[PDB]
Amino acid sequence: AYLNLYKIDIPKKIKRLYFYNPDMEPKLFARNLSRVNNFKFQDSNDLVWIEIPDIDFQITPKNVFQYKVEKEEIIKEEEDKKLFVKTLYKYIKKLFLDNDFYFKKGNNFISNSEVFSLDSNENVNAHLTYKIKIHNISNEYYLSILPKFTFLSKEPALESAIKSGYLYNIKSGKSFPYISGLDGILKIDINQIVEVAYPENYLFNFTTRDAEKYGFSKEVHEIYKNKVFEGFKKIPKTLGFLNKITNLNENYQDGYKIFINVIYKFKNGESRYAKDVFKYSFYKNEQPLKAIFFFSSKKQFFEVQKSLKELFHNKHSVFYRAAAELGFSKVEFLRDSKTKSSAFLYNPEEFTVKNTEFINQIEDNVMAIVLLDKYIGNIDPLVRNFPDNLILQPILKEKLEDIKPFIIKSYVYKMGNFIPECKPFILKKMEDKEKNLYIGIDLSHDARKTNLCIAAVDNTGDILYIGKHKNLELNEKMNLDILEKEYIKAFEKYIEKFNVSPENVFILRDGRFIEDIEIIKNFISDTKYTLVEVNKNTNINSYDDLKEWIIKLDENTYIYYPKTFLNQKGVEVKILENNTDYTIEEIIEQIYLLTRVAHSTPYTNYKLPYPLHIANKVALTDYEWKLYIPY
RNA sequence: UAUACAACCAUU
Repeated sequence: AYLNLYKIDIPKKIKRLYFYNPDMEPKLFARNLSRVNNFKFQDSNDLVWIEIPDIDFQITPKNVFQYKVEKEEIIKEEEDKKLFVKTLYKYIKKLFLDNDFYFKKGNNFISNSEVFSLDSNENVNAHLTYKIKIHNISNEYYLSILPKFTFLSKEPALESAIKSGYLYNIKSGKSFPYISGLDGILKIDINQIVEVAYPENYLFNFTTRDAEKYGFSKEVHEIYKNKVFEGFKKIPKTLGFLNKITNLNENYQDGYKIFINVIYKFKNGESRYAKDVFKYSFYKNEQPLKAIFFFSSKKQFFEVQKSLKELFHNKHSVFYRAAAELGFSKVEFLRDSKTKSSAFLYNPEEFTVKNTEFINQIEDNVMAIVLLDKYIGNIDPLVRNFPDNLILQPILKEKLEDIKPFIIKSYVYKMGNFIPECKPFILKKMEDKEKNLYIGIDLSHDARKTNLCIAAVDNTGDILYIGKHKNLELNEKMNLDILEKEYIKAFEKYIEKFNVSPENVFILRDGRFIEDIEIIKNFISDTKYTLVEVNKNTNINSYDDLKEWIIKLDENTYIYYPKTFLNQKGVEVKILENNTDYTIEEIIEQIYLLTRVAHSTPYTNYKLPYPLHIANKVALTDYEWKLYIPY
């Protein structure tokens, strides 16, 4: 099996050269040197310097040697790994820019010779693109080269017949929302609006959704299907200038890829297909399904009354068969003795509900089937204002109008998922993993603020605890205090549920641990644990099919490619630390199984381990996540 | 929003 990894063959050392110019301020001297070399120079109070790989590097202009200073320094990769990686990244960027590639944020390099206008839309250019990342595998350095495509307007924004919602800047590589382009003045979003001085440096960037929106997604899909493999194969010639640091003809090639078999245990059978839950019923149910209805108006009710009758007045409809198949003891639509109805109104303008005696006295698990007239752009008010004793279960009016069985089946599955006394399934390989506490960590720093969210689950997918903190002051010491506090809370929840400490604690991190790792290491404890870095955005891929495969890079680094009906995307898993009695291989398998310990619906599966999936989702919104995460 | 899907993500 091929991987898009390429071995870097250069001296593992960085050279720092110095220059001095008396006629010019050091910052300006460094800026001009950076511009002409496509490589950033740094400045001091008097000296300007550059850190380069220990390779032949001809600086521009030629006569710059007249400013060269005697001072030189050599830093081994041993003494400073990050400096070597930073320097190599900047060196790769320079080579691409020197060959007239455009740079785009994320180390995406847009080719300007491998460009063709789309047959479907004359005003759109399809630029062959390569995204480049640096990997440290088995004490050696590698370079992942992912062929992809960038669709840009052929003409600058003001001179482009077609338009989009995002502008790509040719110089900076950053993208900004497109506010307006009228009367020769182009305005971008920075929430600051700014008129631009060179609007010619801005092109329209077309995403997968715009291509659908502007009617050329068919050609966009075709290009991606059997014209990206040519991108993998065009690497040696198109990227030949990279011969300086690697041999593009020596590809990365028995038992370093294992297929993980996930079997679901239902009540009356087992399967590899989550959708067989309707064949063999919830692993645990015997619970009543209780529900009431909320409509945005009397009119909306009458618009869907026929479907409402077909679904809920026929006690043998697909809705009732789904609930029976999933193992619900009964289906009950509660009715207010006053109004004698199970149907109520909500204000679609304010997303509010009038509190009543009947609604207020509702106890236990009761689903609120809330009919939405259309997809709501800001659903936070609906969640925020809804009565907290009801389980909010919104559904689009149009999907009740047409009644596709798999949708109604999925809807009933979600309801079961949101009843804590239910368990749709347990994983066959997770049945003996109750002793472990699986924790996901989403922590970002942006301003001078910090955003934190943690989520803990057990071997069955039950959510033990979720903690979230908004707008913390960016300070390593303060942030790690709160981290410890939330971690202790999740720990106590496990004990609270299992009356014993977890024997092992899995800490899965969204990205890499950049905090004081030793501080974390100590307070994580007398409990055995493992520290795991998860990268949902890994650049390592292949033209081969790796879906549902786990690939070993080195002793502590794996990549799994979860099942998906979209493009093949990888998830990197790195065991930073481990003092559990599990081997790395066993830990990696448990992390992969965590992607299946719960389902939103049986027809799709999660890509990230469930605790991390929760942590990302809860951190993303103030209230919307309550629609997806049963907590 | 039954799922899913959302722009990028070491110069001015």
